[PDB]
Amino acid sequence: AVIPILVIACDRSTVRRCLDKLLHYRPSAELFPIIVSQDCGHEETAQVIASYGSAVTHIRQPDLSNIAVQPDHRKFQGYYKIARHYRWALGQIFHNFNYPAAVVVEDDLEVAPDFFEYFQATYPLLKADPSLWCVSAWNDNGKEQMVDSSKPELLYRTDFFPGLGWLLLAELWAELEPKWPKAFWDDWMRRPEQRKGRACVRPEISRTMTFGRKGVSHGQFFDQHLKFIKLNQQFVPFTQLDLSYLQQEAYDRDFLARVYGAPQLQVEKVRTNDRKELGEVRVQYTGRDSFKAFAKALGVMDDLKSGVPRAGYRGIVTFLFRGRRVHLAPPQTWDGYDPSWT
Ligand SMILES: CC(=O)N[C@@H]1[C@@H](O)[C@H](O)[C@@H](CO)O[C@@H]1CP(=O)(O)OP(=O)(O)OC[C@H]1O[C@@H](n2ccc(=O)[nH]c2=O)[C@H](O)[C@@H]1O
Ligand SMILES: [Mn+2]
Repeated sequence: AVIPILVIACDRSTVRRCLDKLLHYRPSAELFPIIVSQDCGHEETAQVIASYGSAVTHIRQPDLSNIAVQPDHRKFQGYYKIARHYRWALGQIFHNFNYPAAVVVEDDLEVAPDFFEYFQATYPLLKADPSLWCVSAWNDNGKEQMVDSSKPELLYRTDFFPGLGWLLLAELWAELEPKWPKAFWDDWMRRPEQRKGRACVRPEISRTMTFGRKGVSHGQFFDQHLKFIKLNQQFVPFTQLDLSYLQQEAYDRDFLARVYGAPQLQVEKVRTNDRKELGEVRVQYTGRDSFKAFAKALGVMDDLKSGVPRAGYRGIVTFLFRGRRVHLAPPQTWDGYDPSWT
């Protein structure tokens, strides 16, 4: 199966950093053709992409007109342009080139040495399990002190769509295109009407890292969070590993049994590093306020999209804190997300 890498670009010449790493690590030009879709028309960026010659296929979004935004969105024209470009580019991949799947990579992402190996290994899982709707290279809680460097091979399921280096099947584009939004496509994906209870595979250590401090947005989120996401540098031969543990049946039984079988500790004890003999614990939250309070106390992301926490799975956020494995989890009676948890 051929899995193209669709690179989304606009007006940053640093797309060079992105393409250099993709081309350096690519194991096969035939199995992983690179298609660079460029919006905007920025001449210098176009010349940079063109300089790679036949190593990539350069396509150009055709409609460079301004978009009529709704009354609440005067400040957000750029987000409307991002959504328009995604719809056109994905249409080229799935309707024109007619590929079976694709890995979407924004121009300000640097990939890890095992980026291709990771997607090659997980594609069959995505094809076989309809409860999965994507595979992502991104760990939303992937800061250095929050991940286990001794387990670069460990993967998880997450209900929180991460994007930022992600694989989708042509089958999913068939479902999304007819209702593609005018703006904020990532948060639109995160809504239950789109997600329909499906999960993505995500890693313990991220296979992408963004360097786009300057972009469409204000550098706030980048400066406070994104810049700290660690890029994996230890090559893991995922295609040689047994990933059967990620199938829904196995995961929902074993991973959940692991989380709820682990000893419970009060957040304060985890914070101060008490009871260190307990290498894996559960910190229970019971409502929106306690979730946010406990997430912040332990240094993890505390925002929610449609009621789902960053990297959460059945409400559980899993990470490392001062060397200890911690599962910030709801009571075992959990039965669905509440979008009102904002
Ligand atoms: C870290 C993070 O979560 N970033 C997400 C991004 O993944 C997502 O797609 C976007 C959806 O609203 O929200 C932010 C944007 P954010 O990450 O803040 O901003 P940017 O990198 O500038 O833009 C995202 C992508 O859109 C492209 N672009 C930009 C301007 C334009 O007119 N046309 C165009 O196609 C860029 O080349 C880039 O590939
Ligand atoms: Mn960006």
